[PDB]
Amino acid sequence: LITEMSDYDIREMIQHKHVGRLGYVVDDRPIIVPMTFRFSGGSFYSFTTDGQKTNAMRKNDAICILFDQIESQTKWRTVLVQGRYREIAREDEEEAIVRIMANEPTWWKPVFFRVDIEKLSGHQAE
Amino acid sequence: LITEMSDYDIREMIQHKHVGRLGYVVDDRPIIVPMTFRFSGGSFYSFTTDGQKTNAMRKNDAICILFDQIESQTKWRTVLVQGRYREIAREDEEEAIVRIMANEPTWWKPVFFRVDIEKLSGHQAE
Ligand SMILES: [Cl-]
Ligand SMILES: [Cl-]
Ligand SMILES: [Cl-]
Ligand SMILES: [Cl-]
Repeated sequence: LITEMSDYDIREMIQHKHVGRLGYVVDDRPIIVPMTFRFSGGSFYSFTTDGQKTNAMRKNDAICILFDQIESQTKWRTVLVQGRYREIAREDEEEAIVRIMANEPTWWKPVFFRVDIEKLSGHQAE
Repeated sequence: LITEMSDYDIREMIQHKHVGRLGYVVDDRPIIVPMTFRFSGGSFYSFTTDGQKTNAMRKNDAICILFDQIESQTKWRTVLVQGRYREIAREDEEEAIVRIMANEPTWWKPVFFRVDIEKLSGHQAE
């Protein structure tokens, strides 16, 4: 049985699950890469030192992030964020860095970016 | 430090990591969904009962699968499969089911499919 996750459980997942899997499109083909994200002010913040990822997402800014907690084949939770790559300007990197780090529970030339949310969905199976 | 994974470690991962994250494209936007796969005869076999996934991949058969083993921010292994959705015909479902199940280590209307490999890459960080 697959049901919709409550907003509370979606929120717990996207506040507390550091690692997400980022999807982007190159030449009409999907690529997935694990990244660590911080949800702050309704967007997800991250960075990459991989110029190929940066370039890909500049040319096609339609991206997603999967967060999931998979216990078994029949016990799992998934949250999909669909949105847009928005690259952080040099002038705004210190803001991005503080948003990323400020009051995080866990312990920790990049190009910083955020993911603005166009659709957020969450489901679970018990 | 990010290096290329050996073929042996790539092989260990794609033989033994049941859960992968599937990427596909709808209307130029990426979607990611966790699925369980079996690598057999150079392709990855799976199935879905979700008609929306099936329909999406029929219209754009360019897909990928990420397998990963993430220990920390700096200790991880990733294998990306880029390939094509190839839907299994009714006549071939029993073959698909046996390939999926036959001599698997672990314990376990669908539409069966396989993912034929066009690029396989694997990297790790220590
Ligand atoms: Cl990252
Ligand atoms: Cl910002
Ligand atoms: Cl599955
Ligand atoms: Cl087949």
